[PDB]
Formats: sequence, C-alpha cells, structure tokens
Amino acid sequence: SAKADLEAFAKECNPVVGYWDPLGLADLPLWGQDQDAVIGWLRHSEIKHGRIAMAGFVGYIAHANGFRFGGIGPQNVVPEGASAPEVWDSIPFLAKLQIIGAIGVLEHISEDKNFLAADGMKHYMRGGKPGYFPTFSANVHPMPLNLFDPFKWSKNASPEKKAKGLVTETNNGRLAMLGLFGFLSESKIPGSVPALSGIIPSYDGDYMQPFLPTGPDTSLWTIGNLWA
Amino acid sequence: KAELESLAGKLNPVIGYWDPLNLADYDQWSQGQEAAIGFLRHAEIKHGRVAMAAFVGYIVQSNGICWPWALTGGPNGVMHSDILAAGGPADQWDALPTASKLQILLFVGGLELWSENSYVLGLSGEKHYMRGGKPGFFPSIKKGGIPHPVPFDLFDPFGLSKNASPEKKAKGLLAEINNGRLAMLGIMAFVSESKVPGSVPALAGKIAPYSGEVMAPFAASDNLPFVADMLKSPLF
Amino acid sequence: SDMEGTGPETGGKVFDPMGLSKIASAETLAWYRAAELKHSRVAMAAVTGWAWVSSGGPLFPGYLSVEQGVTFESLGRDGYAAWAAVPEAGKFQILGVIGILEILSESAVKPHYMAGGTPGKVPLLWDPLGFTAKLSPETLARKRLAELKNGRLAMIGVMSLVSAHFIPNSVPLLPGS
Amino acid sequence: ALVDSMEGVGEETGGQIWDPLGISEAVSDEAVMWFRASELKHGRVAMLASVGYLVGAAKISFPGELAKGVTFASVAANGPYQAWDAVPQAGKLQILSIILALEWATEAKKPHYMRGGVPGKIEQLPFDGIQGLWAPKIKFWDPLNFTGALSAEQKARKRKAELKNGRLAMIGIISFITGHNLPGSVPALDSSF
Ligand code: CLA
Ligand code: CLA
Ligand code: CLA
Ligand code: CLA
Ligand SMILES: CC(=O)O[C@H]1CC(C)(C)C(=C=C/C(C)=C/C=C/C(C)=C/C=C/C=C(C)/C=C/C=C(\C)C(=O)C[C@@]23O[C@]2(C)C[C@@H](O)CC3(C)C)[C@](C)(O)C1
Ligand SMILES: CC(=O)O[C@H]1CC(C)(C)C(=C=C/C(C)=C/C=C/C(C)=C/C=C/C=C(C)/C=C/C=C(\C)C(=O)C[C@@]23O[C@]2(C)C[C@@H](O)CC3(C)C)[C@](C)(O)C1
Ligand SMILES: CC(=O)O[C@H]1CC(C)(C)C(=C=C/C(C)=C/C=C/C(C)=C/C=C/C=C(C)/C=C/C=C(\C)C(=O)C[C@@]23O[C@]2(C)C[C@@H](O)CC3(C)C)[C@](C)(O)C1
Ligand SMILES: CC1=C(C#C/C(C)=C/C=C/C(C)=C/C=C/C=C(C)/C=C/C=C(C)/C=C/[C@@]23O[C@]2(C)C[C@@H](O)CC3(C)C)C(C)(C)C[C@H](O)C1
Repeated sequence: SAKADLEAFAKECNPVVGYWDPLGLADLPLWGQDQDAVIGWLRHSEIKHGRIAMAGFVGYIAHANGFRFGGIGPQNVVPEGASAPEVWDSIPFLAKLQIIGAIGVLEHISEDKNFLAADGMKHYMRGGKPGYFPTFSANVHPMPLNLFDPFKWSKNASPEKKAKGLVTETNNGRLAMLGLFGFLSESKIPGSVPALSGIIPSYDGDYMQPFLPTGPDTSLWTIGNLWA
Repeated sequence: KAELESLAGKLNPVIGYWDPLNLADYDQWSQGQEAAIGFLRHAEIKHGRVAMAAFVGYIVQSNGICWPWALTGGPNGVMHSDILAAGGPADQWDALPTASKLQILLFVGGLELWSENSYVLGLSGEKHYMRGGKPGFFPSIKKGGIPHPVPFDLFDPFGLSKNASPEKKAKGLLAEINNGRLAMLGIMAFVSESKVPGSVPALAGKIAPYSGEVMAPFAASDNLPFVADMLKSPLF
Repeated sequence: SDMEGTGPETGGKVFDPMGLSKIASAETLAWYRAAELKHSRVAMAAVTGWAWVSSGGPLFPGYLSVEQGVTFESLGRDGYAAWAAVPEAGKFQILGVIGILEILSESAVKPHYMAGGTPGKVPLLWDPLGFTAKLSPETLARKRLAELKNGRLAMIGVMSLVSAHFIPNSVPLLPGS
Repeated sequence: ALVDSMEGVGEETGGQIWDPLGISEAVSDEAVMWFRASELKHGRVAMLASVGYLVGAAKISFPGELAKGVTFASVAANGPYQAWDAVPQAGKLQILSIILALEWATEAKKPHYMRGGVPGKIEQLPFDGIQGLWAPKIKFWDPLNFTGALSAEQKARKRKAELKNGRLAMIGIISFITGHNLPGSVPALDSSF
C-alpha cells in the first residue's frame, strides 16, 4: 500500500531514475511502528525538509544581497552588509527565541489532533496526507486566513494538478536542499562546490547551534516600554 | 551468439572470425554468453568511435588550428590559443584550466549514463546491448526525457540519414567497425609517438615530446583533492 | 556439516584442508560455530575500534576519570600503548561487565547451544530498537552469512594489527608503529 | 506457598527457578513464605537505600535546617556514610521509632503471611483497628490509588519488575557500602561514596 505509493510517486518524480532507495529506509521499523506509519513519517520529513530548504534558499539570497524590511524592528541592529550566516548573529537573542517558538507553535498546530480532526483528516503516521498543514478552525480565537493558501488562489484546482504540484514541490525541495548546503559548504570549506568559490565568505561559528553567538539584549520597543 | 562468425566474414572475407584468445567464450560478467559477445561488440564499437574522433582531433590540433573564441570566464583567463602554445595536442588537455576538463568528463559521463539506461533504450525500442538489443545504438535524446525541448538528437542531428536503405546501414556498420579498428591503430600510433620517439617507421620528428602521462586526465595544476599526491611518482 | 557459512569463494562447499570435522558431533560443530561467531563479532568490534582511533576520529570529548589525571586525548593514538594508559578501574570495569554478560549468556539460554538451541544467538545485546524485527527468513540468512564473512575478514584484520605492532614491517600496508 | 507457583522466575535465569543450592527443596512451604517476605522487604529497603545513597552522593540536600543550628547542607557536607553520624541522635531515634511502629503493626495483622497471608503483601492500613491507637487512613503503599487503574496482568508484570529491581537494588547498596568501607573494590564509585 504505502510502498506501492512510494514506487508510483518515485516514478512520476523521475521516470528515468524511479524508485531509488539504496539504504533501504522504506523497510526499517523506526519505533516498532509498522510500514505505513514509517513511510508517512519519511515522506513528511522529506517534504518539511524541502519546504524549509526552499524558504532558506530564498532567505539566504535576500540576506546576502541586503533586503531589510524597514525601520524600528530587529533589522536596525544587523549591520548593513554582513552575509547571510551573520543575520542570525546580530538579531536580539529574544528575537531568535520567539522565531523558533513560533516555528514550534506551527509544528504543534500541524500535528495537533484537534486542529487536524477539525478538517476531517488524520495524522500522517496514522493514514493521513504527508506534509499537509491543517486549517485554523480550532484555535480559540478566529484566525483571519490559513497558512497553506493565505488567499483563495487554490481550492479550484483539479486533484491531478495538486498531484503534479506535490511532485514539483518534492523535486524542487531536494534541489533546494542541495543548493542551500552548497552555500553552507562553501561557507565552511573552500572549493567544495566549484561555482560558488569566492562568492560566499568563510564563517567561524557553529551552524547547528542556535544560541552560541547569543544576540544582544537590546529592547527595541517604544511607547509603553515599562519592561526596561 | 555464433552470428558474429558471419559478421566477421562480412568485415573481411579472407580472414573470418579471428580470435586466438577465444574471448567470445570468456564469460567475464558471469551472465549468459550472449551478454559477453554483446559487451565485446559494444566495447569495440565505442572504442572505434572514440578513436576516429580522437584521430581527427589530433590531426586538426597538431598543425596550428584553434578556434577564435575566448574560453576566459570573465575579464581574464585562457585566450583559447594559449593552450595551442603549450605544445602538441597532449599538453593542451593538461592546460585546460581546472573546470574545463571536469565539465568535459562529466558531459561524457552523462552521455554514457543516457546510453546505458534501459528505460531510455526501451522507449526508443531497443534494449541494453548485453540483454539482447543492438550494440552501438545511441537512444534518442528527445523521446526519453529532457523536459525542456532540445533542437537535435546526438545520432544524425541534422537529419541527413533518414529513410536510408537498411542494407546501406548494415554496410555503414561494417565500415564503422573497420574504420574504428584502423583509427584505434592510428591514434595509438600517435600516442606512442608522443612518448616513445623510436617507434613506427613513419612519423619521425613530427610529434611533440609531452613529458607527462597520456593516461592521466587530470594534470599537476588541478586543485582537486589528492591529485598532487597521486602524481608523486611517475612510471614508464 | 552443511550448516551456514559456506557460499562463494570456495565453490559452495565446506572449507577444511586439515580435517577438524568427522571428529565433530552436532555438539562439537555447535561449539565451533559459537566460538567462530564470538571471535568474529569481537574481531569486528576490534578493527572498528583500532581503525577509528589510530587513523583519525574526533575521539570522545570529556575527561575520562575526573580524579586520576587522565584525558581521552592523553591516552594516545597507538592501540597497545593507550590500553595500558587506561586506568585499572576502567580495565576491571570492562572485564567485569563482559564476564557478567557472558555468564548470563551461558545461564540464560535454556536450550543451550551444546544441548540443542542455536549457536551464536546470545540473549540481549542485539537490536534494542528492532531494526531486524520485520526481516524475512530468507533475507536473515543472507545477513548471517555476511556477518560470518565480515567477521572472518575482521579476524584476519585484528591479527594483522597485532602482528604489525609486535613484529615490525609485517603486514606491509601497516606502518612500523 | 510452593516455590513453583511464585512470581520470581524471570527471563534472566532462563525462565525456571534459579535456586542452585536447593534451599527451597529442603525446606517446607512456611520457610518459602518467610523467604519471599524477607526478599521483598530486602528489595524495598534496598531500593530506598540506593536512591537515598545516590542523592547523598550527589550532595543534594533540603533547603532549610535539620536541627536548630544544624543545616541540611552541614550534614551533607561529606559523603552519605559520614552523614548518618552527623544527624542528631534524637532524629535517628524518631526515624527508628516510626520504623519500629510500622514493622510491629505490619506483623501484628491477622492471617500472618506464614499462616494464610500473602508474603510481601503488606496491607494498606497497618495502624487500623488497634485499640488505644488512632491514625489517619493514609495508606502505607499507594496513599494515592495509583495501582487501581491497573488490571491483573499489569499488576503481575509490575510485581515482576519490582522483584527484579529489588534484587538489583540489594546488589547496588551492598556495592555502595563495600566501596566506601574498602576503597578500590567497586570501581564505579569515584570518591564521594
Ligand atoms: C533529509 C532529507 C530527505 C529525506 C527525509 C528524504 C526521504 C526520502 N527520500 Mg529523498 N532525497 C533527498 C533528501 C531527502 N529524502 C535529496 C537531497 C535528494 C536528491 C539527491 C533525494 C532524492 C531522492 C530520490 C531520487 C528518491 C528519494 C526517495 C526518498 C524516500 C525513501 C528512500 C530513502 O531511503 O530515503 C532517502 C534516504 C535518506 C534521507 C538517508 C538518511 C540520511 C543519511 C542517514 C545521512 C547520509 C549523509 C551522508 C554524508 C550522505 C553521503 C552523500 C554522498 C557521499 C553519497 C524517503 C521519503 C525515493 C522516493 O521517491 O520515495 C518517495 C527515491 O527514489 N530521495
Ligand atoms: C536475602 C535476600 C534474598 C532472599 C531472602 C531471597 C529469597 C528468594 N529468592 Mg532471591 N535473590 C536475591 C536475594 C534474596 N532472595 C538477590 C540479591 C538476587 C540477585 C542475584 C536474587 C535472585 C533470585 C532469582 C533469579 C530467583 C530468586 C528466587 C528466590 C526464592 C527461592 C530461592 C530460595 O529458596 O532461596 C532462599 C534464599 C536464601 C535463604 C538467602 C540465602 C543467602 C545466603 C545466606 C547468603 C549468600 C550471599 C552471597 C555471599 C552473595 C553476597 C554478595 C552479593 C552482593 C553478590 C526465594 C523466595 C527464585 C524465585 O523467586 O523463584 C520462585 C528465582 O528464580 N532470587
Ligand atoms: C534507606 C532510606 C534512607 C535513609 C536511611 C536516608 C538517610 C538520610 N537522608 Mg535520605 N533519602 C532517601 C532515603 C533514605 N535517606 C530517599 C529515597 C530520598 C529521595 C526522596 C532521599 C532524599 C533525601 C534528601 C533530599 C535529604 C536526605 C537526607 C538524609 C539524612 C538526614 C535524614 C533526613 O532528613 O531524612 C530525609 C529523608 C527523606 C526525605 C526520605 C523519605 C523516605 C520516605 C520513605 C519516602 C516517602 C515517600 C514520598 C515520595 C515522600 C514525599 C511524600 C510527600 C510529598 C507527601 C540521612 C543520612 C538529608 C541530608 O542530606 O542530610 C541532612 C537531605 O537533605 N535524604
Ligand atoms: C504510667 C504507666 C502506664 C499506665 C498508667 C498504663 C495504663 C494502661 N495501659 Mg499501658 N503500657 C505502658 C505504661 C502504662 N500503661 C507501657 C510503658 C507499655 C509498653 C509500651 C504499655 C503497654 C500497654 C498495652 C499494649 C496495652 C496497655 C493498656 C493499658 C490500659 C489498661 C486498661 C484500659 O484502660 O484499656 C482501655 C484503653 C484506654 C482507656 C486507652 C486510653 C489511654 C490513652 C493513650 C491516654 C492518653 C495519655 C496521654 C497521651 C498522655 C501520655 C503522655 C505520654 C505519652 C508521655 C491502662 C489505661 C491496654 C489498653 O487497652 O490500652 C490501650 C493495652 O492493650 N498498655
Ligand atoms: C558545479 C557547480 O557548482 O554547480 C552549482 C550551480 C549552483 C547554481 C551554484 C548550485 C546551486 C544552487 C541551486 C540549484 C539552488 C536551487 C534552489 C531551488 C530549487 C529553490 C527552489 C525554490 C522553490 C520555491 C521557493 C517554491 C515556491 C512555491 C510557491 C511560492 C508556491 O507554492 C506557489 C504556487 O504553488 C501555488 C500556491 C499554486 C501553484 O498552482 C502555483 C505555484 C507553484 C506558483 C549548485 C547546486 O551548488 C551547483
Ligand atoms: C552516404 C551516407 O551514408 O552518408 C553518411 C552517413 C554516415 C554513416 C552518418 C556517415 C558518417 C559519419 C562520419 C562523420 C564518420 C566519420 C568517420 C571517421 C572520422 C573516420 C576516421 C578514421 C580514421 C582513421 C581510420 C585513421 C587511420 C590512421 C592510420 C591508418 C594511421 O595513422 C596508420 C599509421 O600510424 C601507423 C599505424 C604507423 C605509421 O608508421 C604509419 C601511419 C602514420 C600511416 C558517412 C560515412 O559520412 C556517410
Ligand atoms: C528475575 C531474575 O532473574 O533476577 C535477576 C536479578 C538481577 C539483579 C537483575 C540479576 C542480575 C545481574 C547482576 C548485576 C548480577 C550481579 C552480580 C554481582 C555484581 C555479584 C558480585 C559479587 C561480588 C562478590 C561475591 C565479592 C566477593 C569478595 C570477596 C570474595 C573478597 O574479596 C573477600 C575477601 O577480601 C576479604 C574481604 C578479606 C578476606 O576475607 C579475604 C577475601 C579475599 C576472601 C540476575 C542475576 O540476572 C537475576
Ligand atoms: C504598553 C502597555 C502594556 C502593554 C502591552 C501590550 C498589549 C503589548 C503587546 C504587544 C504585542 C501584542 C505584540 C504582538 C506582536 C505580534 C506579532 C509580531 C505577530 C506577527 C504575526 C505574523 C507574522 C503572522 C503571520 C501569519 O498570520 C499571517 C499574516 C497569515 C497566516 O496565514 C500565516 C501566519 C500565521 C504566519 C502593558 C505594560 C501590558 C500595560 C500598560 O498599561 C500599557
């Protein structure tokens, strides 16, 4: 069932390559959790990684070129021209904390059964659609508009168009993974990828530590800043 | 197979199937014997095609001929004739910066990957050259994939071989095999005349020295990993 | 006799130039396989350790015994020299844990390998996460054969390391130290 | 009861009765009930002793004052062995008085665990039904009804887990005391044991 769906999805991802599982990961029981749950977890991890890689690629370009939003906000502390690894080095430490906290809020909403049963669908490890983010009709206060389609551009497309969109999403995600780690590899070891040699400067800090260079405690707030 | 007897007879009616080593019986891949003759035939045809290409490249690169394009990369670099000013056509390959050789080798590798693919070969109508099929057949670059359309296919790009006579195609295959053997002899004669001066009756004092290895693609100027550690001991 | 272990590289047949079977019963062959499997697994662990420590490896970060003056990096990169630099408490702990584990392996399998059972199937210490909990019976035999072959190769590997340490310039790829 | 229909067994010793010396075969049923009661009391005492010894070895103390003039950390300023001698004698006497009352009331119950009772099944209210003595109905084991949500199979499994943990805890507390008294015997105790 899940394995045959993997074979089909790998066929429409690349008919020349097809199903490419050298390290047999579609057969390991992770938590003693059957086959279909493992397949759903692997697909959800792949799709989440791909989406984060695509967003990180665009954000890396925006930070390295210099694309500050405006005034007063946290961009005031970041110097004009620092390369993309250093814009997550000079924003306030509480700004990093609240960014990662909001990402965790989105993850929790994505896997909350109450948010998920409000849309009539189940967990991806329990027979759901991998990579599906639920709506917001479970919050306690009404949300203006959801996360997947913020406007109503979607919802009129055919299911075949949605399937082609999912295949394109997965392929673009894998390619963005490769591109973003090409950036990160050039930022650490010189001459890793040939095209980016001399484009991206070298970095000294740890890429896997969110708060090893802790940002300043600068309280960018006016009007009623009673918290010092 | 045993059909290669008749093919060897068609290549040369005087000397038929000539194999002192009896290499058609050698099952080097432990598949069927048909796979062994298929591999040998495909290897011979590919070797021959590469040899005619390399022979014509050697002939037109050995006497002051170079393209008037640039191959620079941005306000500096090779002028595309400084490689010609490095000696004969064996120092020229060892002077093509670093990325040029990498992209050439990767293009040939992707071309061979397109050659080997059974989904691409099966979509044209043939199979892999050892699992039956036709040896030396290059599948279409258009039908198999490549989502952006390309202008031409590799074999017969301009289309000047369509609706040809099938017996003329068989004669062309036999002529390809014979000219491939002859071109392998020619290109190895030239490569031997690079290093060894005393070889062959002809070609005396017409060939560049090339103090280096013909069989080493990457040169001492490459900044790839190892390489310099791999070139710390020459040979004969 | 028939057993596992045989395959290619011998012709699909049993390898024993010196006889060492036809004087062996089911019990003796079970002991042969149990000793072979234990030696194999110990040798695989031994090559995976000596190769990792001596060649490269980041080594364990930390201190190793806060009181005595020893550091993980102060042990060294040699195999035998660093083993002597391990403290006596650590050596005794390793040997005692191994002895407790094997005594419980002998007293825990009720069809004993010398009295039935399956040789080499010791209780505990295999997959706690159940990686091979879903494998087919046909595939498991392939993995057992791969374990046997890799273990024999690792036996030769550990003895190559021991020979290179003790008598120099033996095992020509291995250096003088 | 009979040693055959008891809950020790365990998969560590294969799945049969471990007894290598034949103690349970030479003695009658009453001695087996005494042995099981002593084993379970030993295991529970050793579990509490192991947890307390680890807490004392980690220099963890209560925030406050043990006796007026004696801080908890003042007693815990040394190892767990040299902490029992730093507790005032009155406090240790009160601890032993509560333990004496618990042991006496536990054994005073009816169907003694040799004479019909279950060995190791200490009943919930040892200080109930005693004339001239009153106590609240706090249960000894499970003052909170934790083992009321469990079924019979879960209770049997957790009883087996209790027996295994008791045996491990006896080994551990004997290791701790022997390592303190004879240093270098147990290599797992660095200095503060
Ligand atoms: C972390 C990201 C991630 C995740 C979770 C997945 C997950 C999956 N991929 Mg996928 N993939 C990725 C990135 C990822 N992919 C990238 C970057 C590419 C492009 C190269 C692909 C290309 C790809 C193809 C072509 C196919 C899959 C397929 C699959 C599915 C099953 C096959 C499998 O074993 O998994 C993939 C295996 C892993 C993620 C391995 C785990 C990571 C290991 C432990 C670390 C290895 C690090 C090491 C240094 C890498 C060495 C690289 C080099 C030296 C060789 C599964 C859902 C198959 C499919 O379509 O099913 C849907 C399939 O045919 N993947
Ligand atoms: C004093 C504590 C104590 C007591 C009273 C018991 C009592 C019992 N155990 Mg038990 N056990 C203990 C400690 C104890 N155990 C420890 C620490 C372990 C871990 C090794 C075990 C492991 C164990 C297993 C695996 C099994 C039992 C079983 C049994 C029951 C039947 C065996 C019998 O008749 O022996 C009666 C025992 C005695 C009369 C105790 C004599 C002790 C002598 C006098 C001292 C010897 C100690 C020795 C020097 C080692 C000390 C050092 C130590 C730290 C290593 C019985 C109720 C079996 C069972 O429940 O089956 C139903 C069973 O299968 N026990
Ligand atoms: C064999 C059992 C045993 C023995 C003899 C000791 C002996 C000692 N402990 Mg100790 N302890 C034990 C078990 C034991 N501990 C356990 C299991 C724990 C973990 C909870 C602790 C935690 C502990 C701390 C945190 C401290 C001591 C301290 C001390 C010393 C002073 C006496 C004292 O204040 O008692 C206090 C003993 C306890 C609080 C343990 C109570 C044991 C009962 C039976 C458990 C009751 C169940 C329940 C979970 C408790 C909370 C219920 C409540 C919330 C309703 C003395 C050396 C103090 C010290 O370092 O010296 C001054 C100190 O500060 N102990
Ligand atoms: C001054 C010494 C003294 C005195 C006057 C008594 C008097 C009595 N004991 Mg007694 N006893 C003593 C010392 C003493 N005991 C000691 C040292 C022990 C050994 C620990 C015992 C053990 C003992 C047992 C085991 C029993 C008695 C019982 C009795 C009662 C017999 C009939 C009766 O009234 O039952 C009716 C019972 C009552 C009316 C109970 C009321 C008694 C309460 C506790 C008075 C409260 C006193 C108050 C707390 C102040 C005392 C301070 C002190 C703790 C420092 C009688 C009141 C029997 C009995 O039934 O009493 C429970 C009984 O079973 N005693
Ligand atoms: C030899 C050498 O070094 O070569 C180098 C060359 C070079 C270039 C340096 C390298 C690189 C970097 C690379 C290749 C990086 C790739 C990055 C990549 C591939 C980034 C994808 C982004 C996709 C996004 C953001 C999707 C948005 C999607 C959006 C906004 C939507 O969802 C909208 C939409 O869906 C709706 C809502 C409905 C649909 O109906 C319509 C659409 C679809 C519009 C390498 C790898 O290092 C190799
Ligand atoms: C009518 C029709 O079908 O249309 C088309 C369709 C079709 C099929 C697509 C065609 C095509 C494709 C093409 C472009 C084919 C090109 C083939 C090519 C390029 C073939 C080179 C061979 C080079 C050789 C043999 C070199 C020998 C070299 C020799 C013999 C030596 O040097 C010998 C020698 O060194 C020794 C051994 C020792 C020395 O002492 C002496 C010398 C130096 C003498 C055709 C054929 O154009 C016809
Ligand atoms: C359900 C079930 O199956 O239960 C399970 C329970 C449990 C705990 C999980 C199990 C386990 C596993 C474990 C951890 C077992 C551990 C066993 C362990 C650790 C046993 C140490 C012994 C140390 C000794 C005897 C020290 C001797 C010391 C001696 C003999 C001396 O040196 C004394 C002496 O120097 C003096 C003092 C002076 C003079 O007098 C001279 C001499 C030399 C004589 C089991 C076994 O699997 C069974
Ligand atoms: C001064 C004063 C006080 C005060 C105060 C107060 C009330 C301070 C309040 C500060 C406050 C209230 C700060 C909010 C920040 C909200 C942010 C950053 C939200 C971003 C939200 C974003 C970026 C949402 C984005 C998206 O939703 C979009 C748009 C579409 C969806 O599809 C997808 C998601 C969900 C991602 C005292 C001291 C308490 C009392 C005193 O008397 C007066």
